[PDB]
Amino acid sequence: EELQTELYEIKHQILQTMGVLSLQGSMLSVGDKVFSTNGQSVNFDTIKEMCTRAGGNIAVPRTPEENEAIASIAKKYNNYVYLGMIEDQTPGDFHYLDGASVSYTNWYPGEPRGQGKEKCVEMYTDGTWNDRGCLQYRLAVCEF
Amino acid sequence: EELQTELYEIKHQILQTMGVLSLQGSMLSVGDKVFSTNGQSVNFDTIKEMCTRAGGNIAVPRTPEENEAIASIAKKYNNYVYLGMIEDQTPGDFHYLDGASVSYTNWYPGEPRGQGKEKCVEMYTDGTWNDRGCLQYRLAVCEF
Amino acid sequence: EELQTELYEIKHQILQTMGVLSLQGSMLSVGDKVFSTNGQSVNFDTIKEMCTRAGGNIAVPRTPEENEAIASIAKKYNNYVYLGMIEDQTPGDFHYLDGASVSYTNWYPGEPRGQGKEKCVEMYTDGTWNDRGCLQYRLAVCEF
Ligand SMILES: [Ca+2]
Ligand SMILES: [Ca+2]
Ligand SMILES: [Ca+2]
Repeated sequence: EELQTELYEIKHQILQTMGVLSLQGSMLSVGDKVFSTNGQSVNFDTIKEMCTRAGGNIAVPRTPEENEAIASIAKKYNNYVYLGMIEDQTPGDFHYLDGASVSYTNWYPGEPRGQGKEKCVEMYTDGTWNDRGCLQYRLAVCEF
Repeated sequence: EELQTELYEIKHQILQTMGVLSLQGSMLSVGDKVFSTNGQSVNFDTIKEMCTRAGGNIAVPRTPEENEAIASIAKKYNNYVYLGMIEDQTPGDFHYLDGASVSYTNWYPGEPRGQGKEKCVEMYTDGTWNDRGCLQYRLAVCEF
Repeated sequence: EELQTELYEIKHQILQTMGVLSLQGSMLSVGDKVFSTNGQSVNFDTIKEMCTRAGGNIAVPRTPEENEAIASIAKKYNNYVYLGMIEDQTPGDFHYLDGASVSYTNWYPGEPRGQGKEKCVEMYTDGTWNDRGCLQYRLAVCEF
């Protein structure tokens, strides 16, 4: 009886706080995922660290819509973004950080291809991907 | 049994996040309404768009307290604010965006009055209102 | 049946908003406490006011971990922080704002000591404390 009311007020309040964050441009909601960046441009590992420290994970799009969302953040900060995936042993193949193998992909024509073992994946401001070193300075985007 | 505890922790956490946003000056709470602006000064339609895109609606005070809250944001950013209301067909009469007719009002002495059909409503930094064109650049304030 | 799902989505959402705030560096979570500052440097009373106005209270560490958390904020803004405690009648003794007597302490060697009745407590960027006047300009840190 009380529950119903409380759940309502709680939901309203969460929507309000998320509404404020969205309006401030501090986050992007896409389905159940929330993307956000603190505007910093660091290398891969550094990014992984920050995201996990905030309670999240380095972003990785698993659908065209998620991909576009990250691309808009890349565009907004005019910088490339490191994605949550790395090249397996057998070149040309990449996997999600946990271990699963990349499902959705948006490689720029001709990619993946490059000199290097265990390469990272950066996203161009147009959304397409490119594989390369993990020591560049990329916009740190996280997903929660 | 578990519920009671969880609801408590959830409420605490929401209060914390709202407390942080309030302290940062990112929002103002007045009753069940939360007001917020991203500091941008755009015309009416533009404002409507932004607010709805964030999951909210262009602000509209329905009580002296709500009115003052928006006025403080107008004062803080030293800019006038477009309110969520527009002039009906029969001049001098305004309605809430949905359709209902404006209830609470705080017109500046002598207002409303002006050359124009379907005019917008701006709030002066002192809180009083004035009706005029919808193409000026006003502080975008939303309510959630 | 529905509850279980809703509680889950609600928890997820709260974690997301807190994750965004953490990533933006707007807050620090330590156990059930959340610390945050709006970067302002004001005197004691002023600080008390701001925190309560935001729905919180001037920060006070009650454990080494809380202490370090506030110290990191002090370090980040390169400014000393006023803590939530004041000297009792009998010099050398301090109490929490409510009234309870200070439990955890991290005085800088030789402290507390100084000319003054009812003194405040500032935290050095290294985390140790020092008692002195309440009219200095210190970083306003709140806990929620
Ligand atoms: Ca490549
Ligand atoms: Ca007028
Ligand atoms: Ca002293």
